[PDB]
Amino acid sequence: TTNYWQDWTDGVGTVNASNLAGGQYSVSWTNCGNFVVGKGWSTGSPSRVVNYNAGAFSPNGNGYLSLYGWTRSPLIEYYVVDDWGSYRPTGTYMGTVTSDGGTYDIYTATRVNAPSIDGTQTFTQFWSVRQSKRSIGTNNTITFANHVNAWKSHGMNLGSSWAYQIIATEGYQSSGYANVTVW
Repeated sequence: TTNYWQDWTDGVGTVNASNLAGGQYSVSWTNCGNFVVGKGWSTGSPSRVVNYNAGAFSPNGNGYLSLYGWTRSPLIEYYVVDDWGSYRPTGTYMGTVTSDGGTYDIYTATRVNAPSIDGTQTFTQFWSVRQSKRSIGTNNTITFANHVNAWKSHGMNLGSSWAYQIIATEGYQSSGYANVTVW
């Protein structure tokens, strides 16, 4: 089961997040800045099989629902995006990976002197973004090892030092409503 609860916001606008029982959380937001809220594990693993059921995911504007986490050395922010609102995230195309019923475009991107888990840093993002939005309200699996191994094939090697790893609701200058259970 999950061991970790993440409730990060940049403080802009209103973001209310609830650490519910077990692997369940909710978040409502109105005119946010940036936030990342979710449940998962304080130490990520490249072979974790993650399951979730989003009882609701209704961004009004830009929001993502993703497997999400960080590694250090090097500093990498990574995503497996299953759902999004008005904006599909993209970067530099590297290939695709097919896993758990979805086909995902793989992207890289550099973030230069940008906010990170260590303040202002230059770091890299590894993205798997589903080509279509996954169904909401269903029990959904993310077999993360498939993404890790697809990324490796394109030289997107994750750092050796693992930080947290969560199914995350992320908003950018938007409003919305999400309720998600993770296991």
